Amino acid sequence: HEQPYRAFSLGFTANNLSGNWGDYIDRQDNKNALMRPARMMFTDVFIPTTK
Amino acid sequence: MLNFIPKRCPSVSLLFGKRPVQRIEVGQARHQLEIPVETIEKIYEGVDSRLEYHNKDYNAMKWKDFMKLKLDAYHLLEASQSETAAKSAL
Amino acid sequence: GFHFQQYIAMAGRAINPVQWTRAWRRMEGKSATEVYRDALAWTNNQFAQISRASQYRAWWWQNPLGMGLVLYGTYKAWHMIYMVRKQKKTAQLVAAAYGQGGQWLNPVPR
Amino acid sequence: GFHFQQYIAMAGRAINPVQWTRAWRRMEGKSATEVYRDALAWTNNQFAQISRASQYRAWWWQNPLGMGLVLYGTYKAWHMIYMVRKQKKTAQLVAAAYGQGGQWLNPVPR
Amino acid sequence: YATLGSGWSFSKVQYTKYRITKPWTTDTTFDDIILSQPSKEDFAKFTKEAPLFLRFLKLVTDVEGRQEAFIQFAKRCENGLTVEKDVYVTKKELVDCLWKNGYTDTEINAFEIAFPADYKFHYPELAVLFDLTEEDCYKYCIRQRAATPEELVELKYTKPKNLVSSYGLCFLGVWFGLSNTVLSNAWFYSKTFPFGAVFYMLGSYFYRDIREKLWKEEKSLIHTAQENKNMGEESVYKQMKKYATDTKCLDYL
Ligand SMILES: CCCCCCCCCCCCCCCCCC(=O)OC[C@H](COP(=O)([O-])OCC(O)COP(=O)([O-])OC[C@@H](COC(=O)CCCCCCCCCCCCCCCCC)OC(=O)CCCCCCCCCCCCCCCCC)OC(=O)CCCCCCCCCCCCCCCCC
Ligand SMILES: CCCCCCCCCCCCCCCCCC(=O)OC[C@H](COP(=O)([O-])OCC(O)COP(=O)([O-])OC[C@@H](COC(=O)CCCCCCCCCCCCCCCCC)OC(=O)CCCCCCCCCCCCCCCCC)OC(=O)CCCCCCCCCCCCCCCCC
Ligand SMILES: CCCCCCCCCCCCCCCCCC(=O)OC[C@H](COP(=O)([O-])OCC(O)COP(=O)([O-])OC[C@@H](COC(=O)CCCCCCCCCCCCCCCCC)OC(=O)CCCCCCCCCCCCCCCCC)OC(=O)CCCCCCCCCCCCCCCCC
Ligand SMILES: CCCCCCCCCCCCCCCCCC(=O)OC[C@H](COP(=O)([O-])OCC(O)COP(=O)([O-])OC[C@@H](COC(=O)CCCCCCCCCCCCCCCCC)OC(=O)CCCCCCCCCCCCCCCCC)OC(=O)CCCCCCCCCCCCCCCCC
Ligand SMILES: CCCCCCCCCCCCO[C@@H]1O[C@H](CO)[C@@H](O[C@H]2O[C@H](CO)[C@@H](O)[C@H](O)[C@H]2O)[C@H](O)[C@H]1O
Repeated sequence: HEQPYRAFSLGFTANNLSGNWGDYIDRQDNKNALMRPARMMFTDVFIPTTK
Repeated sequence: MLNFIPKRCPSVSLLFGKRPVQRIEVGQARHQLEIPVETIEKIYEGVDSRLEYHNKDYNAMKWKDFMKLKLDAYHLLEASQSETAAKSAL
Repeated sequence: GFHFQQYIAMAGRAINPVQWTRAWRRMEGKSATEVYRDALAWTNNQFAQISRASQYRAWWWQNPLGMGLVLYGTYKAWHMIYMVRKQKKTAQLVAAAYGQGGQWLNPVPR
Repeated sequence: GFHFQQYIAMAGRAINPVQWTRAWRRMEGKSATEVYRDALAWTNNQFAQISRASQYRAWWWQNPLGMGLVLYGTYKAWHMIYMVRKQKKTAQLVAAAYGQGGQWLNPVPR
Repeated sequence: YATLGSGWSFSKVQYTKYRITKPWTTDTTFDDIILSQPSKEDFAKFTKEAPLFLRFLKLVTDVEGRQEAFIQFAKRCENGLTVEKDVYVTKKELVDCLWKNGYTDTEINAFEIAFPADYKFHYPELAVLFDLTEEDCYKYCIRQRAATPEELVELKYTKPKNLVSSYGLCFLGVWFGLSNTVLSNAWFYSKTFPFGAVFYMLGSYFYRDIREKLWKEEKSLIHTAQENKNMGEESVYKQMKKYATDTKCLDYL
């Protein structure tokens, strides 16, 4: 009753349960290994790196 | 029948009262019937001008008169359907 | 649906500043009720044109789904033009404030 | 241009294997000259239909640029479907063999 | 807009993949009257030949007793009558109006023998022939043309408008709408294209079955209404015919 809750998002279009973004310090990729090379395909907008 | 009386203005019903007679086709066989324009004009005394429908070309009668008309029609029809009907309307 | 080109032209005239002065002059001796009624009447005229002419006429875009496809296309255009643009801006904002994905971070552990 | 849907359907039938057996049976007692003449005649029939019917008839896609826009669209579709795909493959190949931009590197200095 | 017309025919249309084509004209353009909402100046004008109508007009005026109108109209109309092209009433419609409004069989037969079957009367002709106002005749012609709006009307050609601003706005639209990964999304390929393509294929394959299954009830209702109307009218007519001979009692008495 003193520990805090994680945000909840669920719908036919999007959710926040298929992944975990981590904490503010210890972050992690929300997408799993098989679809990380195709992250672009899971976005409405994508701004690439500068290299 | 509906309570839709055509406006007798020439922009709607061209040549309404230019002659003293009206004509209509009746039924599937389209029998001809002629009616005096005065008998017709008797309707536009009960017509109400506040109401206008169907592109503002048809007014509506007052319910009293319209239902009297419907009742006369219904009486004639049920007399036609019946066999003990009076041989005269006197 | 119909008159999309006319709608684009209306938007163009609206953004043109000279038309702002023209409208300022036209608004002399005019009421908000009159303006609202005129706009509502214009919209009703459009929808009534559709309802009447769909019974006998077919546009160049007619398809086995009818006006449903044109309406979906209008919606999708609105989406990609406005909502995805706002999403891009919000994404850059979140990435500058918290880092990418900062709005979905878990609460600080206790 | 015309009959794009029929062309898609022809491609589908061509890829269907059962049609391969059907064509194998149809090729009994047939010559390469006959096959070539039939294909050439089909293409000529398409282009002749266009030349004749453009004089009096207008398709749903008619526009102030006419069939030029449909032909440009065919070209652009071919480009994006085939050539850009080949470019993607070549890009990955070059990036695995030399690194990104490896085909534009300057010669080794002397 | 209201559905004008005196017809009980339940009519639906099927579309083709070809557009409507009209003869080339450098000054006119064909459009739908209800979608254009044209005005008298937007309508296109042309010259019509008088004599065939002026003869009948002279006859009618000599019968009615107004020759000043004929003289004025003829001096106005010489070298052809310049009038709006697609504002007219057909001979059949005019004959129906005359008959239902009580013009004699002699006059109707005169009309029939005088004018061809495909003749088209315009509002100035109607006004000068029936001693009415050209405004009212114009409105009547417009209503009768809207009753048959499948036929396109001929307007004056006008160049497009606001092309530069429209180009600017369309560039803005593409610049903001295609700078994204929407048309390459997993959502696109998994939901938008499959669902849309399946709907399109089902609609193309059952286009007519659906329409018929929907229109069955409306067709039945229209049939029922027409049958009821006919039977009631016939019954009332025959009963009034039966009772038509109840007035001679007085003149017998
Ligand atoms: C510990 C245990 C815990 C266990 C778990 C416990 C769980 C918690 C407790 C639960 C307790 C139970 C509570 C109940 C459950 C809660 C459910 C809930 O709250 O929802 C949350 C959840 C959302 O919450 P969320 O956190 O916000 O999620 C992220 C967002 O949703 C993300 O948004 P987005 O980015 O994905 O965008 C979505 C977009 C989606 O927008 C659209 O989909 C619209 C697309 C329209 C395209 C065509 C439009 C054409 C119209 C043209 C108009 C004229 C031209 C005008 C031009 C401008 C307009 C285009 O926007 C909208 O959603 C708009 C919605 C508002 C409008 C609704 C319209 C309803 C109309 C209905 C029509 C009915 C017709 C009946 C006819 C029958 C047939 C005869 O619900 C959802 O799943 C969202 C999607 C809902 C689906 C709506 C789809 C409507 C589509 C209507 C189409 C009509 C067309 C008909 C055609 C057929 C006839 C031809
Ligand atoms: C790029 C596409 C992707 C867009 C972003 C992704 C969005 C996805 C969602 C899609 C949602 C669609 C919205 C559906 C709602 C309904 C829209 C509708 O039906 O009315 C539209 C509207 C038609 O208005 P309307 O109310 O039906 O009245 C028709 C008039 O009476 C005139 O009567 P008419 O008989 O003379 O002609 C009727 C109609 C005829 O429309 C047709 O039937 C199409 C004719 C060709 C058949 C093949 C079409 C596809 C391939 C060729 C066209 C490529 C462009 C893609 C066009 C997509 C629409 C089909 O006219 C047109 O619509 C002309 C459209 C073609 C304009 C070509 C401009 C070329 C500049 C761009 C460079 C070339 C393309 C680059 C590659 C793009 C590849 C994606 O079309 C307009 O855009 C009006 C333009 C006004 C002048 C603006 C100044 C010039 C700027 C030119 C661009 C105009 C914006 C178009 C952007 C696309 C080109 C970048
Ligand atoms: C995604 C677009 C971007 C593409 C990639 C970028 C490429 C850029 C370069 C563009 C180059 C264009 C090529 C020009 C060459 C000429 C092509 C041509 O004129 O003939 C095309 C051809 C018409 O053949 P036709 O020889 O003229 O004979 C017509 C028939 O007699 C039938 O006669 P009818 O009177 O019944 O109908 C005539 C015509 C009527 O066409 C129209 O007038 C259009 C009607 C609506 C007006 C507004 C159009 C734009 C907004 C709504 C449509 C969104 C899709 C974009 C369509 C672009 C083309 C206008 O029919 C159609 O063409 C149907 C096209 C609409 C199919 C909708 C399928 C929905 C699935 C996708 C999900 C929804 C869209 C997602 C968002 C996409 C946003 C970009 O159209 C076809 O695709 C045939 C489909 C055959 C069935 C295939 C199985 C179903 C699969 C559905 C997809 C079919 C492929 C379309 C891909 C686009 C949707 C993903
Ligand atoms: C808070 C921080 C932010 C604050 C800053 C805000 C910044 C705002 C900037 C101002 C612009 C606002 C957005 C609207 C833009 C105009 C769009 C437009 O109307 O175009 C459609 C316009 C109309 O053509 P259409 O739509 O196809 O058909 C309609 C007919 O044309 C028929 O059209 P019409 O009859 O309706 O009018 C015709 C008019 C069309 O000419 C125009 O394009 C109108 C441009 C007027 C701009 C005025 C800006 C006012 C705000 C800034 C204040 C500056 C002080 C000057 C004050 C004005 C007194 C001189 O003129 C002509 O076509 C030639 C005849 C000349 C007759 C006299 C015209 C002047 C009238 C007297 C001034 C009226 C002032 C009204 C009071 C405003 C009170 C708010 O055609 C054009 O596209 C013209 C060319 C587009 C203009 C740009 C040319 C390329 C140069 C690009 C700039 C360089 C790139 C940027 C880099 C800059 C680095 C520094
Ligand atoms: C209320 C329940 C009903 C509504 C269901 C709502 C949507 C369900 C979410 C998608 C289910 C599949 O989700 C899929 O499996 C798990 C989800 O944690 C994720 O998998 C990831 O997290 C799990 C942790 O358990 C790891 O073991 C795994 O190595 C990692 O890849 C995937 O990234 C996701 O793609």
